[PDB]
Amino acid sequence: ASQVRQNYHEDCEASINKQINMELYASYVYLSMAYYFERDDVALPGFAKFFKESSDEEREHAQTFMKYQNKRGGRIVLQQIAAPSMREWGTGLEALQAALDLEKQVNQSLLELHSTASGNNDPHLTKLLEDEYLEEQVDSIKKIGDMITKLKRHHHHHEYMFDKELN
Amino acid sequence: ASQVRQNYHEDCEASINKQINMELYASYVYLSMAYYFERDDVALPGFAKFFKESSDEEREHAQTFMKYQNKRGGRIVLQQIAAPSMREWGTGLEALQAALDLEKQVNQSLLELHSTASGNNDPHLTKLLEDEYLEEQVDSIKKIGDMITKLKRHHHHHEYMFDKELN
Amino acid sequence: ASQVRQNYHEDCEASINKQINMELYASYVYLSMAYYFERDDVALPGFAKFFKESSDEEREHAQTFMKYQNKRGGRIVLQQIAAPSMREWGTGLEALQAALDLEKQVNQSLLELHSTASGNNDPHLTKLLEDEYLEEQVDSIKKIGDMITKLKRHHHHHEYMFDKELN
Amino acid sequence: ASQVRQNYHEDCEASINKQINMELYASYVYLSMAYYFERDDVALPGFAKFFKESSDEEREHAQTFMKYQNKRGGRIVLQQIAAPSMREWGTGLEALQAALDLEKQVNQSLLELHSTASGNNDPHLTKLLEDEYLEEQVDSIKKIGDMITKLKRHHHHHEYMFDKELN
Amino acid sequence: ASQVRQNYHEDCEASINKQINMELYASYVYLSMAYYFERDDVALPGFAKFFKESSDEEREHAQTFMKYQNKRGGRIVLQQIAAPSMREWGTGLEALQAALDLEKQVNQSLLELHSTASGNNDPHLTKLLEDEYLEEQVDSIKKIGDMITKLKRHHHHHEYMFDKELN
Amino acid sequence: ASQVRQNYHEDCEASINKQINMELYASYVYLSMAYYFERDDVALPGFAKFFKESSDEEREHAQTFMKYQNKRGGRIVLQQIAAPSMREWGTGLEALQAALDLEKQVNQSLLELHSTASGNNDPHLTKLLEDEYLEEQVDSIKKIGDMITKLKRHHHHHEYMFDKELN
Ligand SMILES: [Fe+3]
Ligand SMILES: [Fe+3]
Ligand SMILES: [Fe+3]
Ligand SMILES: [Fe+3]
Ligand SMILES: [Fe+3]
Ligand SMILES: [Fe+3]
Ligand code: NI
Ligand code: NI
Ligand code: NI
Ligand code: NI
Ligand code: NI
Repeated sequence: ASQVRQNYHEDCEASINKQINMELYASYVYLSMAYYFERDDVALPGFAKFFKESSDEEREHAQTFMKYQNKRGGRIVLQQIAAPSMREWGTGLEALQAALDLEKQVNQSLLELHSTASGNNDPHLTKLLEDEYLEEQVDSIKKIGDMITKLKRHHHHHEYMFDKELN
Repeated sequence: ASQVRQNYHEDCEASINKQINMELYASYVYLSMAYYFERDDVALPGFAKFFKESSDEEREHAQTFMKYQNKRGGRIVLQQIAAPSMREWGTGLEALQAALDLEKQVNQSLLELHSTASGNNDPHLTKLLEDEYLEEQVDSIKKIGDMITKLKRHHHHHEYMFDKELN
Repeated sequence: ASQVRQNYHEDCEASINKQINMELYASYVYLSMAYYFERDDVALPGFAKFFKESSDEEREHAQTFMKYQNKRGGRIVLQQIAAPSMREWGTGLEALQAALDLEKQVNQSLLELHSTASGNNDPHLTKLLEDEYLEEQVDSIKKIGDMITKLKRHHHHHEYMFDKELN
Repeated sequence: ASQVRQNYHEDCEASINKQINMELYASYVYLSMAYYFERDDVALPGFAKFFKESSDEEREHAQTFMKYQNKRGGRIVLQQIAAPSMREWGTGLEALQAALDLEKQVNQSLLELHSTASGNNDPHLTKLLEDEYLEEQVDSIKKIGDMITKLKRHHHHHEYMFDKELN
Repeated sequence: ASQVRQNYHEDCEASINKQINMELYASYVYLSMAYYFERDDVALPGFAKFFKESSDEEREHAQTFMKYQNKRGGRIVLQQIAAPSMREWGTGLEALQAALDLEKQVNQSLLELHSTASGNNDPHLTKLLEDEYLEEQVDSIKKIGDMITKLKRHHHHHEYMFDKELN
Repeated sequence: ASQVRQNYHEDCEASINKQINMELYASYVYLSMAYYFERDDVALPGFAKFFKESSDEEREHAQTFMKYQNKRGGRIVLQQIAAPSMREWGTGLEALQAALDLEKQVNQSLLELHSTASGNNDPHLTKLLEDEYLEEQVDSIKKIGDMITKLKRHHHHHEYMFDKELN
């Protein structure tokens, strides 16, 4: 097949492609939140900046996978990008909680993919998953947990303040 | 309705969401091309750079329409980003010609959107389109226009030289 | 008539004079709000500074219409500038809702002046309105919208904190 | 009344409000003059700049009195600003001659305001009038008088050259 | 036709070619004027510089339309440029008065070109005319009108001094 | 006649006017070639830039003859400037061969104008031609000669590579 392919189980190839789809999806969800917090009846510019940056991050995570698909000799197969789970994410706190669930869903995929790599004996791919994904994931789950706990005090005045620290 | 809405027809609100979806789809297609030209058996960096920047432009375009939705009081309704036409894009000349076609398609939409805004008497929305999309569209079409003319000379040696000046 | 006059219908020359008055009127309201929020039983330097900038901007928007009148061969007719009806504006939130209302009035007049310009096939005047008035108006309307949503969060303690991040 | 008021007779307070209104009227006259001298059938940029500056001067003198009213514990009451006498100011020499009489008019009211101030033994407010208003007024009257004798000389050629160093 | 053409009615295309030819004719007239004012029996370097600049201005306006014709997919067809009316332009005031009528002439054709553009629903080409041609034209007509009234005053001494600050 | 005129035969004054036309004609050909090589079905920015510089240079060579006419006491007579016969110039190689032919025409006229100058014992005019025209002409002719020999090497692929080293 490919002149570069060496020790790349087609099960791993297919899991990178499905994982490329998910980072684009999470990129799309954070892009909804980012601009939801810029509506004139929401106006939380800190939550908007926080989710814009995550939307760009997740789109970079998908591109690192695409670069990797080629490095190892696989063929990128892009599926559809599902519409985000909501249109209106509610308060900042509700927004963060969907992100916390969404971050952990990506973690359970990334940990399943690492299990696929470890089983087909791919150390290059376990190296990629640990150094460029599993670390960032556990870090961004922790950052949000801190945020969620800080934002739980009901109050709208308390949220406008915590917003000022995200800017 | 929202506090800020004035002279903003609901037909226009709905076209701007249609347009956000086309812009994001166009960004998806140029991301497909971009990394298709980074495959080991394609190996054209100059082309891959061009479609990477095109895919950022289109993503930048769709965000300016989302800022616009919120600017006017409209409400972003995000839909599914369909998967690209193809997964393999051919020679650079075939991808260029595919880019020219998608650029002229998006231009039809932007000109259709303009007539919808003239019809409803939204001069703020026609000024958005004239100053930020129709100029970028016509310019981009002519740039792709020239590139197809320089790249039609057969040879793959001509493609590799031309590639080295996109780079 | 005028050596420079060309394609300038008299119903546009008169809408520009009425508009120069209206801009001078809005300038006068923001001036009254500006020093109202500097009284010692009010003491809101962020609101005061905001409405001070807005008086200045609404004055310069009047002087741009006067430069334009002279530029086309028109003849400026200045009339009396009304005092605001109610100079006791209340809280910063009640003053902003009056700002939003007034900012939407001026937009309405500026849009009519444009429909007057388009019906007389004056592409110079429709361009003056699109660039220098309709854009600032929708922006100002959206920025005030955000402020009101933020400010209604009730408490004077919220207004004080909101005021400090307006300075 | 107020918690800052001390030795601020209400006849003083009333005749600051009156003076605010006069200063804004003068700002209006000079602004009328300023843009008159930019008519294409007048075309003296020196006088235009001169009166455009006096318009700013006088609007600032109004705000200094508005600041003073709050600083003392009186309440600002703004009034309708009258439209200027003319909206066609004639030659440059006539316009100066009008301005001289308006600056002599504003001087008379500032001396009356001072008389009211002393009779009521308000040394704070006579210092304000002497340092901020009465002294601008005499050099302003002397500057305008110097210009009038410089310009007396008939000729449009001599007004064109005077206008060159006013610029 | 072309591979870039989209929404470019051929009546627009024809009346850009016509306009190219008009702009080059104006470049020629002002160039005639420019070097006339350097005859040793005329000797006004201010007017020479002024029209020598307008000659450059207008030649650039031609090339912007030639660029526009290629950008849109029409074909440039150049025509013989007519010789100027005079080759002896008289006094400075007469030359301005000729220029005013030529700039008013070029304005009439640009508005017609705009009318053709809108009737055909080409928003790309009306934006071009408004941002690049119609607005240069009004200040140009206003600049030339200001000069004419400044120069009306008989005297060769007064033309010699006007000429000094045109330089 | 003229206060400055001295040793300027009328048959030289007329050859200079005919030459000012011819230079304006050559300027017009290079302008047409310049934007011809910018059409999207041609796409040669090196040739376009070359012939753009050559239009500009042939225009300034016209303005130097006009300065000279005035310098000697002559009287500029401007006539119509012909359009090129064929604006579809073909390949860059066919356009250059037409450039060489035209550049040799102007040399021929410039040499005749010199023989006219020498026969009338006008050492000023023969010096103007030797320094400012005959030198640039032989240089331009030789530079184009080199280009043609290089360009005829047939292939469009050679022309594209040649064009890039002309930019
Ligand atoms: Fe991720
Ligand atoms: Fe786009
Ligand atoms: Fe305004
Ligand atoms: Fe004053
Ligand atoms: Fe022009
Ligand atoms: Fe030449
Ligand atoms: Ni608090
Ligand atoms: Ni509480
Ligand atoms: Ni005299
Ligand atoms: Ni004199
Ligand atoms: Ni070969």
